[PDB]
Formats: sequence, structure tokens, C-alpha cells
Amino acid sequence: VPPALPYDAALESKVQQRLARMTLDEKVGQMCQLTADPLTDFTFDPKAIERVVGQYKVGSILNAPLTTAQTPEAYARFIEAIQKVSMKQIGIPNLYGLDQNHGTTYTLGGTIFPQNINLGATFNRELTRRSTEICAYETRACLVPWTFNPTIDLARHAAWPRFWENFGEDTYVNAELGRAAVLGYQGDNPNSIDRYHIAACLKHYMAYGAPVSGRDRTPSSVSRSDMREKHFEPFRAAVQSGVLSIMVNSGVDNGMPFHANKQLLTDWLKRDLNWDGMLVTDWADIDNLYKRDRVANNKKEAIAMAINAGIDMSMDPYDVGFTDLLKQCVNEGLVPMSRIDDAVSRILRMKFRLGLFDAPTWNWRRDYPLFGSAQHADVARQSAEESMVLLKNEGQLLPLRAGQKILLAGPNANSLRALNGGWTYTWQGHRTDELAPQYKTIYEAMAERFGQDKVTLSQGVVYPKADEANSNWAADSMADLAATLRAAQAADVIVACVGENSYCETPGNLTDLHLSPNQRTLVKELAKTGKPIVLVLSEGRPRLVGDIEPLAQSVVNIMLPGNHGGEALARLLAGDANFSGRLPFTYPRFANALTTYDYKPMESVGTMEGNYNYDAQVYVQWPFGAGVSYTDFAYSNLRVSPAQFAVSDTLTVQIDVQNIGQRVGKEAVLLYSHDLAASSTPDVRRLRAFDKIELQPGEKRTVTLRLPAADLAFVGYDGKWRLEAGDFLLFAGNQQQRISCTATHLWTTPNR
Amino acid sequence: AQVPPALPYDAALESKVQQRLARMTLDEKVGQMCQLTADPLTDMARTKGTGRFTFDPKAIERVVGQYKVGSILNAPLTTAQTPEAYARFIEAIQKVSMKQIGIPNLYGLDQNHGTTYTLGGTIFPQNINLGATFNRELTRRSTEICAYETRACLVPWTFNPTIDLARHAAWPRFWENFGEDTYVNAELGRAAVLGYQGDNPNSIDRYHIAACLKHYMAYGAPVSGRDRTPSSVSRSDMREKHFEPFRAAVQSGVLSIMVNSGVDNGMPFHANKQLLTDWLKRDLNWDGMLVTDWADIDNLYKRDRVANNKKEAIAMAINAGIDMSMDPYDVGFTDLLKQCVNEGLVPMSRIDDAVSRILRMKFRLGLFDAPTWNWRRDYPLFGSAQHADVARQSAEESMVLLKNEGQLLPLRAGQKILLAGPNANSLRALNGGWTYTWQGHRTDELAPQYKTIYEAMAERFGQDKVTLSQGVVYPKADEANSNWAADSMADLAATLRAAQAADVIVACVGENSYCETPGNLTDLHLSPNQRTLVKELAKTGKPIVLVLSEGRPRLVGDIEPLAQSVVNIMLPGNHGGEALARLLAGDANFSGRLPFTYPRFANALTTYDYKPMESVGTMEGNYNYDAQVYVQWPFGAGVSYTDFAYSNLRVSPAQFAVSDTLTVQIDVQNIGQRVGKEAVLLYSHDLAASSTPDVRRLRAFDKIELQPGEKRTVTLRLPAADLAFVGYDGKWRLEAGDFLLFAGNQQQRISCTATHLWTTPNR
Ligand SMILES: [Mg+2]
Ligand SMILES: [Mg+2]
Ligand code: NA
Repeated sequence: VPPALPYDAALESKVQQRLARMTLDEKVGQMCQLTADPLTDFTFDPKAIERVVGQYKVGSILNAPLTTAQTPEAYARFIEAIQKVSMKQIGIPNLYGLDQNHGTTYTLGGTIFPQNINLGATFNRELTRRSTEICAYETRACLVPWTFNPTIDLARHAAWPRFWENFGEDTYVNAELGRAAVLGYQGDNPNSIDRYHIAACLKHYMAYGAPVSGRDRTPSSVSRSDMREKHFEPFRAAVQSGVLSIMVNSGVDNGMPFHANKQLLTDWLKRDLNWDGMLVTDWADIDNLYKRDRVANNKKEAIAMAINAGIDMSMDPYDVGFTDLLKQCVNEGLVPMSRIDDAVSRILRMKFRLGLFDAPTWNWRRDYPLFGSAQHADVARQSAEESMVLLKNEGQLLPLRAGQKILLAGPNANSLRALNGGWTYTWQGHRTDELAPQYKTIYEAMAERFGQDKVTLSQGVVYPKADEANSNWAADSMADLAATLRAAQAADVIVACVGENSYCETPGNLTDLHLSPNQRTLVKELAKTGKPIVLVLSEGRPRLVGDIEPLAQSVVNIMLPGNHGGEALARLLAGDANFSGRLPFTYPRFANALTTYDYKPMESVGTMEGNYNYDAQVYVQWPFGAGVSYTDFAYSNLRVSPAQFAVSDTLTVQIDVQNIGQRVGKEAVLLYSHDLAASSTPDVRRLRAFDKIELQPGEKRTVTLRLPAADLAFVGYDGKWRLEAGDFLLFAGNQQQRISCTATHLWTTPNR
Repeated sequence: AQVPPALPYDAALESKVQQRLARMTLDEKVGQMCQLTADPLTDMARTKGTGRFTFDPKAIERVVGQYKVGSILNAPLTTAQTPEAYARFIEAIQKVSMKQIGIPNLYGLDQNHGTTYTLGGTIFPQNINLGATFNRELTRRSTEICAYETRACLVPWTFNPTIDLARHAAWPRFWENFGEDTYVNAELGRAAVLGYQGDNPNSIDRYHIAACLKHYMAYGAPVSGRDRTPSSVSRSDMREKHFEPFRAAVQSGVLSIMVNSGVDNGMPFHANKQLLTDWLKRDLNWDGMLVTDWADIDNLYKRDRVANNKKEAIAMAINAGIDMSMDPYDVGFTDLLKQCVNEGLVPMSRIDDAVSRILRMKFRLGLFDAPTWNWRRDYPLFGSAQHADVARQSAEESMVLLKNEGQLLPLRAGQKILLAGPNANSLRALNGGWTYTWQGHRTDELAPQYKTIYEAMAERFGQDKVTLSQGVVYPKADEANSNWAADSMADLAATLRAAQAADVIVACVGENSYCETPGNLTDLHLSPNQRTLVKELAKTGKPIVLVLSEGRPRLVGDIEPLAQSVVNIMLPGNHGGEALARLLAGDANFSGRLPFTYPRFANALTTYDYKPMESVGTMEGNYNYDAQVYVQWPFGAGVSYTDFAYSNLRVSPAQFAVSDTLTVQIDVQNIGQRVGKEAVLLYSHDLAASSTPDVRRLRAFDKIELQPGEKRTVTLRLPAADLAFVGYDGKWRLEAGDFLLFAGNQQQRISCTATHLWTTPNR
């Protein structure tokens, strides 16, 4: 297959000319990545930089100094010092990386976007691209040319604490928005990423979000068809768009740590996809091979196993001794020089693509005036608005009106930490209200929009301040419930903001998906006042709320909309904006009946032979794609041509969508398929395409979607792709159309 | 390359099979592959008019004589019947079969814990309880008794043992197997097969029956826990864990196997030629009879839509290796299979092999020479006290004392005992599903002569010392058992007044009976009413013995701290009340051990054989893994009224290779004051491996009875190849490097000195 990134002879000549000049010490140093802590005396230590970079030849540094967000100036002066030693002693520029994963996670003042789960709910490729383009600009303003993003793990277990870091439970959404994210970060030329753009990094390759138990970094048990058809597909898709780097899943599947899995790292990914990018470990995961999983007896053997499996750079991330042990591997014949040379070739190639040899630093004081601008914040607020899902709205309770006295209650009502979640200024997000109080909480934005005299704050339940480890992220407590109920009696409408406080990775593991008991009791007691309730779900995971949903006339899921989510929510609740978000996952009802939308027919209740109207409503609080608007949209006249088709065809799908209500609004248009009979029992529905359009009242538009016939193929039992003769249904809104594949096509190549 | 036949080659047997096959018409062949329930032979109108089971002789003549159907299954009216009622029915079936076909009918029943569907027979603990006994000999004796009492019905076949691994605590079929562990299900499945069939699979006499392993395979690992929803089993787990009990029990000569109704990796097992024909029949060289589960050929086209119609579904399943279709209602199966043959969708070679396997099974059971036999005279021990004694001992050995603070148990004379909770006075509660009816929902109505917990406690401690006041009550089941999960508060205040007057409260909580998909649950927690009951009882200040009476380990973490003693009785059957009363009185000593992990939290489910990365806080170079934060009680938990000390673990040879068999000796001493049994469990851990190694694996067990002060050496034999694992490529390997063996708190390091890589699919 053609190279994932275009062949460039001049680029390869620079790579090989530099490789030919390097000592073994310099080669192993390029493969070593350390965090900023070994360089920290925020004050850095010049002697530490000379040692780590000058003596040990370390080629990459990552992370926020002091593990907390810093200003662009603080990063710039630090990286200037790093680059001075790197160019003088090595002649190869350092590669600095940050986990800038919803805007500038680790840069104070930068534009903070909704988390990726929210962007999934926007179904909006261009808005996703615009956000990572803004993130790229604001990260280069720190002299940083690389983000470890996008995360495109499939969200396959609602208990997993990293549920909210990806674009949701669906393969196609993660593939398409992952591509849009890569394009926004990197721009349109992977071989020349200018100084407004940064290297992207897909993570965490792969199946990281399917742990059997839901606990982070515990084994998955992914089926043969699922591994290729679903978990691999977003990585394959975004590799095809030219991503410069990929980070490997820390965990384990079928007893095999991914960091030791040569078949998946080298064969499926680098070789099959002909991808010449740079493959980095996740944090300390070479250490994990011997300490955690005991597939190696010591660190030397762990390094050899990971590097031979295809790893190019180790996020060690603390010990310069990695370089000594890798040299021992080479000297003892455990790793061949061909593998070292190839790894360094990939690292150098990435550095050349970022322009770092010619510009290891650049004019950060002058060239980034839009950093943290209101113009950038407008895009974040739009993203936030388009992500919020109106799940229920009985009796036109929303939008709220002038005059109405509003009570804001719940532990998520007056907190920026709650709006942002984890990966915000600190890893756990546990200091956001302390570090960036200038941004607007839900309460502050509601008070500004509706008037201080109309908006009263009485939480009833509060979160404590996090300890340093954020060990108390799940804690909350009742706080003068009596006063809160009195305040509810005095109001016209209650906006109750419940869900989760912030957490990240394993510290956020949970043991029961239910919403916390105090927050359940709060909403039940508010309901007894007889006042109408707008239930706002503010959370990284879809915590169970089936016992309080019947009490709420309206329900809004804001997930984790970031610094501008309060502003956005106030505009939606006021009717300045119109809801258009749609759930990018299944919201479960019960702790031990978890399902996704793309389930098998045998899991349906009641479906009769020859029907395809499957029913999971007794198990699903709200389904994938749920969401309503303040206006109404009618779909009609679904057309598909050619209706008889084979693998070489492209299907042209057209659906008419009319705003039949009184408000302008956007509508995400989602196209599903179902294979009516198959040699592997067929998923009841699969999302195959989507678009999003804005319609004036009364306006009708034809939406056209192009669907290659091969997108109706599936991975059969033998692990190979096949498109089978037989019928399918395509679905758009409540419209459906039957089509027929006239001839079976079996692939012999690993990918279609 | 070929392994020896799983069942010994018998020239005379094959000659009988081939001579009979050569005489048969195509109609007779497809008839032999068709199995129907008793319902098409039941006169429905006259059954309802009289209330008694009535069969229709004209229906027998049609189904057997005209459509040549070769097997009938199930309890008439799907309700247990007397041996005499079965016998008259089967006599009528055999009369038509022998006259019109010349091939005896093969009748099958799901006799899965004693005689499920025979009134008056001996009902044993369910298999999950037998797992808890760690007692091969009791397991074997129970299925010998079941075989005897099933032959007394003129029935020569049970669809058992069930040896699914219990990998998901929410699965409603959790209690039908021997628990979550591979080795337990392998060993007790072999013991069960030996008990049912006896020691010669080619000549099963008239006190023994054909066994049937089910449900092949990975049936108990649905991702969501819901019955008949997809599993997603890893390549190493499928061969190492799910296949292994079937492999082991095939080597013990099982006559028949039934396939998993469900799906793994998108593939119905009933359409999976690789697993049915290649892994099983071919690789194991097994000449037995492979039967579908209920209506599962229909499921291929109706439920899973991997076939477009029943004809295509039949061809797929038969070509995949199915020999007999449990249709179970339509004689038209024979017409459709004949159509497959005439259209060339199924080759005659596959028909002739399937019929050969069915005929072979019929000859092994002696059915051509003896299609019926002297049921009136030859089974005088049916329902005897001798048989009941074995059921009561298996019930006793199954019950697990999980907590016993302050020597609350055993109870003593003079104590006024209150029995509370909705499981305190129910035979349905004691038996669970698959008892007299499929859902088990009529057992107190149908068999009131057996003793509930309350009845057995009152008889043992004195009627004047035992009081019943439940506080929470299960409703009577509707016909579909749609309300098995419901319960109701029942004048709690009066029960609390009764508790204040008692000296000790025995609170019996858990689940009512259910079976298969009707029993699916949505939250593992114990019901809210039963939680409230125990909390309100605890406020009286009286000591509570908490009795867990249930098919699944429902979460009880909020009430476990309130109970001074906790006993898990699982589903101990008709003699479980009697057994519990003996244990609580101290007539017997507790010896049961949990054969599964009891979870604490609904979204933190785990088994004992987990990976190191799942352990909390284990240091490099250490092997003392910890999951207590997530486990209410672990696999192997259980205490005794006495104490046992383990010492002097020794292994020889300690440096070994794959050809070696390790002799493992551990000394066990009763250091308390009461006689008791102790199950002795031997685990291993591979200290480093090319696939991350399970933290513990059970490799051997025994069970011994020790007087106070008595020490005994226990000797266990461990083939070196039992320490191999299925590597990432799906192949077995035993790698050079160190292992630890564990018994009690003792451990010993051993070293494999050379790697052995298997090229064959099995070791
Ligand atoms: Mg099809
Ligand atoms: Mg080893
Ligand atoms: Na009774």
C-alpha cells in the first residue's frame, strides 16, 4: 500500500545524513524521553540540562514543569535553555511534548475546550478541527511542537475513568473526529509542519478503553472481529491522514502487554499501513513489563522486548540509565543495530518534519498575539454549546423566560473544576478553581445572563476541596439542605447540577456506577417542593440517574464542557442558542446491564423474524444519538443509488431535512446501516456517515452522503474483511431504505 | 498425527452399528437425527380435563412410526412425574419404535441434581454446592444415585453434567456448574461422568445412564452477564480454561455433548465447525453424539440471522458437526433435512456419520436388547434413606461458614431461636431452579414432605425453641415466574418484637428460585427489602446468624458487618434444611469452601485467577497479591469450628522438566478441639512468563478428616505439564523458570529447567 505519509527524498536524505554522523551514545539518547522533573531545581537547573542532554544525550523532554500549568514565557525560557545545550552538544534539537488534550491543558491563560467526549456529541468535524488548530497555535506559543493527542480509544465501558478522553463509544465517530483533530493540529502537509502547527499523536493504541472490569489498566478481552473492525479502525483512519506519532496502550489484552506485542505494533500498524511515524511508549510502560506484568525479569530485558516489538522512544520517564541499558542490549546482541537505526530514523524524521533543526526555537514573544484571545474563546464556547445534549424537555420548560426566579442547586453548580474535569492545569484537574478563578462557573454565567436578582445559589450538596492526591474526588456532603429547600420554595424553576467532581486515570476508578447517594437524595428532596426541575448532568462518566430522571421535567447532559461551558449553558438555557448535541454513547440504566448501541440481535427483546426494529429501551436510559432541539426537524424522501450494488460502487444517499418549527437550529444528520443476514451475526445498527446543517424556520435542505460499498463490509470469523451478497437497510431519522449487494467480495489483504 | 480414541475402540460395537446403518432408509436416518419433546405425544385436552398426564397413542404412531423420530425428551407436561408414569409412557414409545423402526427410542431428561423431573427421587445440592465440597467421591456417588433412580423411570440418558465456567456473577446459570475455576469443573465433571456411566463407556448397564457434557463452550462468560448474550473470550482463555473441562471429561469417556446456545466473536456455537468438529470430535478423537440445545437450529435463522431459513440453518448445523437436533417440536425437521440431502446441501457421508454416532450411543446403553426393563422390581433403593443420607452429607459438606465471631456457632441447648427472612421456610428457596419444574417455582406445592430450614431447625432444636417470623416474604410465582425477584415487607414490626424475645436470630436471605433467561438480573445487590430486614433486626441488639440462600452471590457488604456469623448455603436441595440444622447444632462441622469469588461491588467484578496488574500495591519480586478491597470473600474462603495448621510443604523433583510428575506433600494438623474435614487446595504461580501469569491457579485438591490434634500428610501428584499455559499464539508452552506452589500459608519454589513448546493442539 502507498505510504501513509508522502514519500519525500529530501527529507529522507537529511535523516540519513544525520544518522550517519551519530555515535551510539547519541542514538540511544534520542530514544530516551524524560519529564521535566530531572531538569528542575519554576526554576530549572542549568547543570541538570548539561548532564541529561549534554552527557546522556537525551533527545526529548515532556510534561509541565512542577506538574502544573505554566505561562508561555516560563516554557519558552526553559526550552530555550534546553535547545541551547541540545544544538551545541548534540547538533540535534530537543523534541518537547505536552498532553494538550482539550486546548492547552498545561498552559495558563490558554483556550480550554470541551473534552473529546463533548466534541463527539457535536458531530461536527470542522469545529473539532478548529479547536485543535487553536490548540496548536497556542502550544507553539510555548515553544512546544508536539501534543500527545488526539485520544481515540473507543469508550466501551461506562465505568472506565478515561471514558471522557475520547470521542465516545462509536468507531466511525472516533475515526472521523480523530482525523479532524489530526488535521487541525498538523495542518495539511505532514512533511512540513509550520510554526503555527504541531505534531499530533494518536493514543492509546489500542483497545485501551475496553477493560473487562471497567478498571483502568486491567485486561481487556477483545474479540478477533472487534479488534480489527472497531478498535483498530480509528487508528488506521487517522494514520491515513498523516499523523506523525502514536502512543501505545499501557494495558494488556489476551495476556499480552501491548508494549511487547510485535504483531500489533510492527506488523498491523507500521508495516501493514506503511507508516513511517514515531511510536512512543506511554508513561513508564517499559518498566511495567517487568515490574507490573512480569513478562520480563529486569529492565534490560524489558527494554529489549519493547524496542524489538517496534517502540521507538521510551517515556522512561525518570532515569538516564535507560541509555546505558539500551547500549548493553546492543552490545549483548539483544537488540540489532538495524532496529536502533530505524527507531532513530523515525525520531529524526519527526524532528525534521517539525522544522526543529532550522528553528529549534522561534519568536514566541511576537508571533502568537491571538493566544488566549476572545476570538479563540468564541470557538470554545461554540464547541461547548454544540456538545450539550437536551435529553428531555417536557411541557416546553426550556428555554427559560424573563421574570422566572431560578434556583441553582447541586455540587456542580458553582465550580470550574466540575466543568473541566481531569487533564486541566493539573493532571487530576483538582486545583482549577484555585488556579483560574477568572472563568465563569455555571452559577456565574447564569447570574450574568438572567440577572443576579433572578438567580439564587443554594447547592444543598457540596464537594470538598481535593487533597493533594485527589483521593477524595468521589466525596460529597449535605450542606444545609433545609436552607436549600426553603430557597427552592421561593423560586419558579430549579436547575440542579449533579454528576461527578474531576478525576483522571486510575485514581478515578469507581466501584458502582450509581450517582452518589447524597446527590440522589438532593434531587428527590428538591422534587418534593413541587417546583419544576431542570436536571443538568455534569460528569465524565454516565452515572446512573434512573431514580431521579422521572422527577425532572428537563434533562441536559453537559458532560465536561470546559472553561466556557458555563457561558454556553446559560446561552442554551436562555434560548440564545439552540440545542443540537447528540449523545455519542449509550447512557445505561442499571449497573449490571451495560450495553452499547451496536449490539447483536440476540440481545434485543421481542424482535420477530424478518423485522429489524430492535429494542433495548428497558436497559438504556438514553440511546446513542439521543438529543432534541428547541425546534423540530422532519426527515423525508430517503433515496439511495445504486440500489443494487457491488464492492466497487459508491452509494449516493440523499435525505431531505426541514426545520418545521419556529427557531433556527442545527441538526446532526446520522446515517446507520444494518446487514440483514450475515455469516457473523450482524450488529443491529452501525453509524456509517454523518453531517450537520443549520436550518432557518421552514427551511428544507437535501443532505447528500457518499458511502463506499466497502463500508458495509465486516470482519468475519477468520479475521478477514468481507462484503456479502444480500440485503441491507439504511436508516436516517425514521426513514429507511432497502438495498442489495449483488456479489460477495472477500479481501485477502489485512485492510480493505 | 492422532491421539488414542477417547472411548476405547470396540470392534463388535462398530459391527453392530454398521450392519444396522446399512439396513436403514433415508427416512429412518433423518428420523434418528430428530429429537422432540414429550408435548407432541401428550393429549393436551384430556390431560387438562383429568389433570393427570395422558399420552396420545395415535401421536406416538405418527411421530415415531411415520416420521421415524428416534429420541424423545423432557418431563411430560414439563412437570416431574412418578417413575411409573414415565415407564408406561416409554413402554408405549418403545413398542412403536421396535415394531416400526427396529431401533429403540433414546429418552433424555435433564436430571441435573438428582432426579430433577422424577417425583420422590433423591434431590441433591446443585453443582455449585458440589463445587464447594471439593469432594470427588461425593460428587461421583450423587450421580451414581441419580443414574440408578433415572433408570428406574426407563430413562437411560441425562443431559449432564453442566461444566460451564461461572465467570460472571450476574449470569442466572451461575449455580448449574461447579464454579468459576477450570480445575474444579474438570475434576468434578469427570467424577460426575464416572458416577452416571460407570467404568465402561461401551457397556452402560441398567443401573447407569449416558452422560452429556454441557454447554460446549464459554456459555457462562457473557460479557454483560445476561443469559444467551455474546461472550468475548480471549484466545488463551478459550483453550486453557473454557475447553479444558470438556477435554478432561471427554477423556473419561462421556457418551454425548450438548452445544452452547449462544455466541462468541459473532459466531453461534451451533454453526462453528472449527470448534464442534475440529477442536472437539477430531482433535480429541471422540466418537460420541453431539446434540443441540433447545431449538438452537431455529435460533440460527430466527435469533441470530446467520441463515435465511430453517433449511439453511439445518444444513449449517449438521455440516458443522451436530448429530441430533433438539428441534424440539416439528417433525417437519425430517422433511427439511431430507431436502438438504436431495439438494446436496449436506452430504450423505455426514448423515451416515451422525446416524452412526446415534446408533453407537443406543448400543452402548444396551437399548436394542433392552429397550425397556424391570422398573417395578430392580430399583428398590429409589428414594431410600440410604440415598437421602448421601444427599444430606453432600449438602453438609457444601455449606460455607464465611464468618463466625465470638463462637456464636454452633448453637446450644436452651437458646430460643428466631427464624427470619424470606428463605427461612421454603423448599423452593433451598432447591432453586431445575427442580420438579424448570423454574423451580412449584416445589413447596409439589413436594411438601421435605424439610424447610425452619422445619429442620425446629425438629433438631425442639419445636418449643424455634419460632418463625419472616419479616419479608416472597410472593407465589405466576406461571412464567416473572416475579421471582419480587419480595415484600411483611409486618416488620411484629418480627422485630419476636426478635427482642429470642436469644439468637437466624436470618435467611438471598434469592427465590429462577432458571435461564427469566432469571436475568440488572443489579447484583441483595433486594432492598431484605437489606432493610437485616439492618432492622440488628438494631434489636440480638446476635444474627446470616444465612445466604441463593443461586448467585448477591451483594451483602452493607449487612455483613451486622452479622456475627455468616453461612453461604447456595442451593443445597431437599436435604439442605436437615444439613444446615446439623451444622448449626454442631452435629457436623463446617468444611465447605467457596468455589467462586464473592464480589463486594456491582462494578468491580473479578475472579481469583486474575492478572498481576489488577492487584493493589504488590511490590516487584513479591507474589502476595491483594484484591481484598474488591472481594467480599475469595475463592476458597471457608472456616471450621476447629482450626487447621499447614506445614512441611515439599515437592520432588523441585528441579523438573515436562516429562516429570511432581510429588507434592503437605502436612495438615487439626489444632482445635473438634473433629472436622479440611479441603486441601494446592495453587501455583508462574513467577514470570511470556504472557502475564495468572496470580494463582488451583492445580490439585484433596479433602481429609482429622481428629483433634491429628496431623496427616497429604500427597498430591502434579504433572509438570499442568504448569504449562496457552501462550499468545494459542499453543501450550511450559517455560523454563521458577514457580511457587502454595498450600495454606506454606509455599515452595520449584524450577522448570527446560522450555517445552507443544505443536499439537492439546498437551
Ligand atoms: Mg448480509
Ligand atoms: Mg515462568
Ligand atoms: Na415440609
